[PDB]
Amino acid sequence: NSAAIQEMNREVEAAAKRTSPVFLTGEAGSPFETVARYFHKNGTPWVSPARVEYLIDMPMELLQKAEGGVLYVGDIAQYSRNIQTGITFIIGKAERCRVRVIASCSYAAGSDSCEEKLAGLFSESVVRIPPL
Amino acid sequence: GNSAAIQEMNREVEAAAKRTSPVFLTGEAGSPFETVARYFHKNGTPWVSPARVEYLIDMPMELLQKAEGGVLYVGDIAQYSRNIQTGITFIIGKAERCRVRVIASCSYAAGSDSCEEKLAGLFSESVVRIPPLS
Repeated sequence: NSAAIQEMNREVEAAAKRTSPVFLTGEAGSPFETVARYFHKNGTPWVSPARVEYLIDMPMELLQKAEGGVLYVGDIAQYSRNIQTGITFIIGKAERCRVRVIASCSYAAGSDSCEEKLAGLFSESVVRIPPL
Repeated sequence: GNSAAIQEMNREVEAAAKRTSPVFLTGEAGSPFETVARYFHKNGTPWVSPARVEYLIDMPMELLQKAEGGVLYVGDIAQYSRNIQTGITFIIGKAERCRVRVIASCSYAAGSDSCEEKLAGLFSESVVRIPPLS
């Protein structure tokens, strides 16, 4: 309903149009799962690992379970660099397996560097050239 | 050369040097985009740049072939049409398997004044920000 919710809903419409990962960001305690679910289509898989270690131990099993659906990897704010690297492996295979990868990243209220974690999962690099 | 804003810029360059995915350079009109893009060039590998912008939609495989093991520098996208931008996306999606690294720039009017819509269109994910509730 809000004006902030309006803009957000614009970001989810732009996202709806693609097959690449969606990254949800917001304050600790945000409704991450309900927004992630806006990308779920009825009668397709919605897979979320029962345990975090599954992201590195059984990435292929999760991609298979999730075929034509979504692999929701959860909130990365407290994931180790290892799991983060696991997610990158899953990201680079998901298209082929026809899985859409969704991740969240929560941060402390008061906008407290999810950005370092997200930049590592993003599939490109940005370098900003200052004025001379 | 030297300053504190550069120092950071060079942080962004080093983090980028560590990867095979695209690199996107952003900065004001008249930035040395090409000299910075060239920091990712390794000696003896191809440095390929389309002589014509339309080559990006007309002959994407030819450019990827020329650039194998090197870089395809696609140029400054600030005034590229939606079509060309979609051409770059097609090229981005094949570059890895062809062992080509894609580099793009986007320039904006001085000041620091929607490069962001072009770039986010060539970015290989989407970000949705959930505002505070309660």
